[PDB]
Amino acid sequence: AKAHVATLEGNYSDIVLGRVVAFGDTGWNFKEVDMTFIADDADADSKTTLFAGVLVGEDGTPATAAAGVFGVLVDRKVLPGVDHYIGVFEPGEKVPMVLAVRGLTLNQLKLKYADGTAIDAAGIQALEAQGNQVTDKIVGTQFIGSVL
Amino acid sequence: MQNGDFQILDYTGLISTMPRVDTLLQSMNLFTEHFGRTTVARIERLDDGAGDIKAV
Repeated sequence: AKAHVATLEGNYSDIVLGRVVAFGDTGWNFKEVDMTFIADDADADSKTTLFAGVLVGEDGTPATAAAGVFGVLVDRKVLPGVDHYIGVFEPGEKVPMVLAVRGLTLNQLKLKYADGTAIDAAGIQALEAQGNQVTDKIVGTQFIGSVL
Repeated sequence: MQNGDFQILDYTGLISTMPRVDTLLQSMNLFTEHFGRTTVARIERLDDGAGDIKAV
């Protein structure tokens, strides 16, 4: 019968590795857009297909091409482990979401197109123009079986 | 209480309600009670009056 198991292996700090803190307004780095949280046709109890770290344009549509990259979805409603919002939204509803745009250090690996596929060089160049530092310098971690 | 599998929630106690139960008629104590043995009960009635006496 297998087993009922759940796993959580990620945090918010692993996507936005750091900011530039403004003195005039702490919201200088974020923009708010309206997004289709639950697909139009999916049943009310279907979980949302959005996952933290996806690249979304300024019009709320996840990017399937490098050109339509405007920001990284970092809303607190789609972070790893937050599964409560099931059936809480009418299918086809559009709900505001928070995008991070300017003045950030962004992890290369967690950025992903609408369909999970990693981002190319064109995407990196397009996103950097907003003033973000996409980096590959992550130490990582090793577990259990890896001798040290 | 936990939420999902990793978060927490605040619990705000229970809320309960019950429907009406009217006892106005019962409270007045109008009725009497008799306890017997069988399933068939009898009652008896007696009617009495008077007469118009004449002179003789």
